[PDB]
Amino acid sequence: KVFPKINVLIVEDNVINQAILGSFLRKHKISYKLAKNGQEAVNIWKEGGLHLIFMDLQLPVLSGIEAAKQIRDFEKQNGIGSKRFSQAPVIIVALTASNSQMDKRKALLSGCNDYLTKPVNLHALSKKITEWGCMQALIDFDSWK
Amino acid sequence: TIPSEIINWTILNEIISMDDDDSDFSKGLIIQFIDQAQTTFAQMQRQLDGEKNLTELDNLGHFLKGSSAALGLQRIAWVCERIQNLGRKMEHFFPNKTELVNTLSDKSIINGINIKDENSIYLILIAKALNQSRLEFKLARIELSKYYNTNL
Repeated sequence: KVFPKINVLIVEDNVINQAILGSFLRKHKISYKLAKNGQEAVNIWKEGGLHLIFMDLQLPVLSGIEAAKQIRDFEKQNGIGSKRFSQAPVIIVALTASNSQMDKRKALLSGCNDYLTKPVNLHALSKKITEWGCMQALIDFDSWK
Repeated sequence: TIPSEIINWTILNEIISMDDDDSDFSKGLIIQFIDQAQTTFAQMQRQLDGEKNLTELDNLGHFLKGSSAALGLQRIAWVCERIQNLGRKMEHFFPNKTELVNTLSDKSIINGINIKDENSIYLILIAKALNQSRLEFKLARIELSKYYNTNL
């Protein structure tokens, strides 16, 4: 199938988990960066260009929850949410521990758009990239359809 | 309960499905995991015989669980979760080896030999579970060696 040309950031505390998700993005020619913890994810996001972030909630230095809240707060300060083109907010897909509603609300209340349970399913990882990425690359693309 | 199979091929086959372009990519991850599990086991053993920090044993079990689960190594990730909860004082019993090796669907596998304070009870369970991790780690290496047709 056709994948959108978006920039992705995957944030996990294990290099083996980073190589698995990175292999899928590399196979489909998706530009991406790697982050070790939440503080790196915030710093990498400040560099701009990101469209979709797959971030684990539990991270060594700064948790993915606080990193997501820190990104959403920085977006509001810069007016994110013609004189200057409207920069769309970055999509954040949380990597949760289980499929419980508590793990889901903790991600939604922290500013994440979606959620994926660990271990990350590569087929589910693909569907999240097309559902969210194609809405940022195409106009009026209804992924809920 | 601990899974009956050593390898969850549903998770691992989609990783092997990416070996078409990057040849021997999944084998590289397995080799990279063996080095990570041996290092993680040594760091767990270093804390049991040395300075005891249940929060670190909690984090060491969490670290190896995320990689072993993503590679389909269910039983290794299951014991890592047990060590994870034992360090958090959430569990108070870890079954013996003979009880855990009886859960294997195919029983032709086990044809070899298996080698005070407020935290003393849990450290024994973690030391007992870390040794169970060594058996599950060896069984996974034997199972993955047969698939890849290479020694480990």
